[PDB]
Amino acid sequence: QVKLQQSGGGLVQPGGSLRLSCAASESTISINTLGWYRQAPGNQRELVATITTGGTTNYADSVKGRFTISRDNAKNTVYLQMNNLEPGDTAVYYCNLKRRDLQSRFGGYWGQGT
Amino acid sequence: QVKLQQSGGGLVQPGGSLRLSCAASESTISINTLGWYRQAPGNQRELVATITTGGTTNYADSVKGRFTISRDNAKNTVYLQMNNLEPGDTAVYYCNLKRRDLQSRFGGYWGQGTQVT
Amino acid sequence: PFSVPVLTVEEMTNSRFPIPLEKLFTGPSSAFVVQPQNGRCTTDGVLLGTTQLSPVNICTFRGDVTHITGSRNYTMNLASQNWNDYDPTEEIPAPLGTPDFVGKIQGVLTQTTRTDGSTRGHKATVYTGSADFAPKLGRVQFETDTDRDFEANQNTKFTPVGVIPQQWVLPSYSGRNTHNVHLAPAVAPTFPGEQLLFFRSTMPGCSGYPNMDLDCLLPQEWVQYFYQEAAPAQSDVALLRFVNPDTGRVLFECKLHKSGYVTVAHTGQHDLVIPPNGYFRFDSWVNQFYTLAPMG
Amino acid sequence: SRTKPFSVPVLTVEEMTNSRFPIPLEKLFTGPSSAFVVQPQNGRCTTDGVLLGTTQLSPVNICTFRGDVTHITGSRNYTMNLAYDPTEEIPAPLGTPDFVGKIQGVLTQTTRTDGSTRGHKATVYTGSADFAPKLGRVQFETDTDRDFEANQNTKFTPVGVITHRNEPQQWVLPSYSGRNHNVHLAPAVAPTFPGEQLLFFRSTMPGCSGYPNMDLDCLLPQEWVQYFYQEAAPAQSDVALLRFVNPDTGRVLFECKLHKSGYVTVAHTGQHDLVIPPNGYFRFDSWVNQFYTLAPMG
Repeated sequence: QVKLQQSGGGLVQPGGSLRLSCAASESTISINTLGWYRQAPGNQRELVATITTGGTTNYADSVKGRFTISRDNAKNTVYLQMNNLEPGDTAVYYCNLKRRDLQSRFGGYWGQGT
Repeated sequence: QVKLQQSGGGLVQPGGSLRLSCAASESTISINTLGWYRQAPGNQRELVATITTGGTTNYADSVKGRFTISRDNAKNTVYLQMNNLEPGDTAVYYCNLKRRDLQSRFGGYWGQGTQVT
Repeated sequence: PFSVPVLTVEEMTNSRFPIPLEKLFTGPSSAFVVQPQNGRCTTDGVLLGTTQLSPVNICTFRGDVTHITGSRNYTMNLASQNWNDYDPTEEIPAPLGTPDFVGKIQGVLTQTTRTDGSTRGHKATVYTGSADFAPKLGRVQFETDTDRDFEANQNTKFTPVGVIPQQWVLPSYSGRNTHNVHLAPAVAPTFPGEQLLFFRSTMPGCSGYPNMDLDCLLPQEWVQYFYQEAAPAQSDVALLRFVNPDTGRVLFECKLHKSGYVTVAHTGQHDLVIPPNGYFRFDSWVNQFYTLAPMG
Repeated sequence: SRTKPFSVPVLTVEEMTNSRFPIPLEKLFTGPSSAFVVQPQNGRCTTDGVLLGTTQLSPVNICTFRGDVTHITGSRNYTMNLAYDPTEEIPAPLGTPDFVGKIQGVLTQTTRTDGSTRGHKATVYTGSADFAPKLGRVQFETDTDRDFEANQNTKFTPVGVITHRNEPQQWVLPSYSGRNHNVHLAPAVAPTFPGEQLLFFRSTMPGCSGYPNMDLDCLLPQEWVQYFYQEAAPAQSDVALLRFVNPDTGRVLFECKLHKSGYVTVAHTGQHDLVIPPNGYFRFDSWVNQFYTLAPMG
């Protein structure tokens, strides 16, 4: 029903910067929540940053201040700018879309991961 | 969901009699209508007899008096006794079940036709 | 293949009254006969009793009215939900959607005149235990607050609201004269240590202190789903699991019998404490002598 | 991965429910829609099972109300506080009436301490200045001044509606926040194919007084909404060709266009009430392109 495409990952060393991009493909563009989560070695998934169609953003206390989420509703594309990346940020980063369908009970749709 | 098995076909000559039987198989026996239809070569399929679990019978005007439908609820089996058979009765006779499910809208459940000559 | 719809308890509708479901209950049922005629359907999609598919057309009444002079009462001759006649030759206990319990149902009687569009609405009640409650014969009686307004040869609807009742007692569908016919069979646990699983709602009350608990054997959505999918029962029991979608953890398991009722492994009355997002999930077909794990 | 096939429930018109009021559907209607704005917020769902506007799954909780009620002194009116996060990106609470008019019904209250029950004739005017469901409160006019207690669980069950046919206007949306705009609305609907019009699933609302306009047209049946939500089959095209078939004979009576956004169109000109067999149903056949010419039906 919904497809998600991630890009822009990689690995930097302390003091570096990166930018993640996620493009969504829906048959009809919906009002949704698009966000970035991350999973670390032997550690469960945790929130990085989420943004809504209206513009409401929620950041995780760990990345508050350094990371910035942005959205384009016309392209249904979300961006995550990560500045001052430090060794505590090495993980696999997933993009997520959540809309008003059945899949919402099970967490929505997910991307590949970087 | 529902299975139907018929028996009793063959050939008679005008003025003869025969008897068809149809046994139904359901996971839970329902309140239904069991019946017989027939289709002649190059002809449309038509009704010959029906009977419900309560006992209400319906006959086609051509077979009234000659044909008799009977039912057994405990065995879930319908019988058709055809007497005084006509050359115009040569056809494929199908057994039919109709209960209160979706399939009923598409004509109910059918068994494998039985040739009557 | 067989399956149940992915829906929480509070998202489904009671099949014996047009109201949302509220909780799950379980208790002994030896002290009463459980034989409801609404919300009955086999797993392969075969409606039983007086059960139909519309979730809004339960306990409703349609037809034409005639005035009982000297009173505020009216007598309605029934029409089917398609506005056709009710045919009592139908091998059903009563017109589909008929109330299947004894009690006083309050609601509104609305009428419209075709020629000019005049419309009227009035407070009405129907007593299912009354001598003049004979739906199988095509006639019911209504207690109204008017003696002048409702006209003849005019379509009239009764929409229910609540009660002012013996939940497990069936009405006399043709009156105090005959017995009821073509009833869906009564259900009971045939396995040791098991109880019935009721989908429980609280009926609205408009007067008095009525007992508002109403339990159904299947949610109306389950009835619609079974009717649509028409999946044949491959066993006597279908193993369901109540699952929390957030964690995936199984709360309990229950047995969906092919005739159309659910059982759990419990002893004593208990209102089940469940997560709000939980749903029933079909897993496999198991035999009748399958021992469920105890239910918390 | 492999696509899940698309399907429509096998149900006749009279077996389904209207998705804008808790009543059964009665007929199929077709007529030009350029003179008015068709923007219902109930019965809105895409073909792959995504609810829009104020559309939910329960067909009983349409135009219903629940909460606690406070008496407006000097009147028979009462104010209900709705049980609600205003932050959800929806136009109004799910199940809110999506038309302007006066809805009659019953207000029933229960007293917890002992189990007392109460019921009274109530009415709600959705076009009223005191109708603010998005803000969490609505107004009912009843027939009592003292009966409903404070902060007791109260339920409004709708029944019907109360110059001839000047009310209710079904194509005029209420102001969910008041008189001083609506948000997150489902898109308006119009046929973008020449010679095509909308096919409405039409019911007759119960009337309780006067000469009301009792026609209520919805774009999708509630059963279709529930089915689309359950199956969640992806739309392989912008429009899906549905054919109205007779189950006994197999004869096709007409075909229509089911758009992925959630509405139906037919090839006709003028107002017309479709004459159909009582056992007819909609059957899905294929996904057709944007240039598909519908065979017109009289």
